[PDB]
Amino acid sequence: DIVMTQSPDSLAVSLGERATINCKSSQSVLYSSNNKNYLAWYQQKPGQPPKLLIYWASTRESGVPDRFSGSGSGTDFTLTISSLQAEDVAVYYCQQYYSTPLTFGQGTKVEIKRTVAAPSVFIFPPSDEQLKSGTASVVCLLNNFYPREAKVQWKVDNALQSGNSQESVTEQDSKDSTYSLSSTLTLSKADYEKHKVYACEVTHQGLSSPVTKSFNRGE
Amino acid sequence: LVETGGGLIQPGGSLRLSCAASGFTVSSNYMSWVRQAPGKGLEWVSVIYSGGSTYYADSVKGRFTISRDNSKNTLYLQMNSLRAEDTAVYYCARYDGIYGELDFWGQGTLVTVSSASTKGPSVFPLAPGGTAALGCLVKDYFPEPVTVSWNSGALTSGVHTFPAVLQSSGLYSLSSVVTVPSSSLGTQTYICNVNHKPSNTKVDKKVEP
Repeated sequence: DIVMTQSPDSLAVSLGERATINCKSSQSVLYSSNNKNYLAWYQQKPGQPPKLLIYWASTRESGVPDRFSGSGSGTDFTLTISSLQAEDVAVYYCQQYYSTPLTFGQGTKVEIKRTVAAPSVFIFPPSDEQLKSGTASVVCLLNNFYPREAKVQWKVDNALQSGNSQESVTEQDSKDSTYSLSSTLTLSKADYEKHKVYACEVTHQGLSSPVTKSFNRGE
Repeated sequence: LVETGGGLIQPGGSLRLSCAASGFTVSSNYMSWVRQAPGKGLEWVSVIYSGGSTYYADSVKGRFTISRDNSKNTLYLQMNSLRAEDTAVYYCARYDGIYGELDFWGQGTLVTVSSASTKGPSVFPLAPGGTAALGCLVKDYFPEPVTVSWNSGALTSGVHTFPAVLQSSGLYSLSSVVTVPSSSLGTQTYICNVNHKPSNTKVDKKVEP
């Protein structure tokens, strides 16, 4: 069982510039009979099957841009993406096909790089019909920001919260290269009906000082 | 290759994945299965050669059996004694040659190995100058996935549909949000179209200010 290790794990480079990804196999995949390496490179977009880019190590599949190219021989390989378009945001894998079992690398995420952008922050109190079912969900939306890292602190009656919130980040937008975050505070009707001030506090590189959005229970 | 068959199944249970290979002939090609666990890398499963020989990955040998009979273009993987580690999107990979294992794909089918019963979502509204935001909270569903559209696919600008968060109760939850002009709130209608197919649930919600 040949092992494919990819380096690095994560990557982000600016538009039109150059991203490069490595792949190392534990045994040579160079077949002497034809002298064409048994290695492939794949692009996988979110929610899509992998798409083959490069077969026999350095041959572009038909319909694939001139900007992707594969290099190397035997054990050490490289995928080079010059002029990183908007459409080129995805995960890339290397795969050998010299000897079954066919084996893959763990993948390398290729992010697009852009100028800092600040989140636009919105707060929604729980809907009336959810309060009917015995629960309150307080949502906080951070819309279109960059970079991905962002600190969201829930404050209830200006008392901090820990443990009772989750979040999820949209994948890097493929048009403006930003991200978005949803943060949900989950409380029982009983525990929600106690406090007055529900505040969502946002810390981000594109904000000079923290931003708060709050509502008073009711209003 | 339209992968079909996948859904919710118990441990020790069994399923067969079908594969309508309409585009090129099944018998004219070498065919395969490759799985991808949610959030993870790719994992080769099995191979059936155009000749007829078969090989398997360590973790699926005996438990899995690949099958093919040239009917109306179809490939099959038979999965028995299913464990939770087998939870994944399963893909049909067409070869382009004998040893030629350049893989070509379709769309994939989701297999969840869980003893739990299907639960459909409840859909609550996220209520809405320059830009106002609004949305839908799609709470307490199992298993994945849910799709959310806005105005039956007419509204796509400003729409963010977040990846599902697994809650402490073990049921999934997600939100879908849209940014719209403030001035067009009490005149234009906003409905999110929530679809949770595993439980045949379809919900449409007016989002009022």
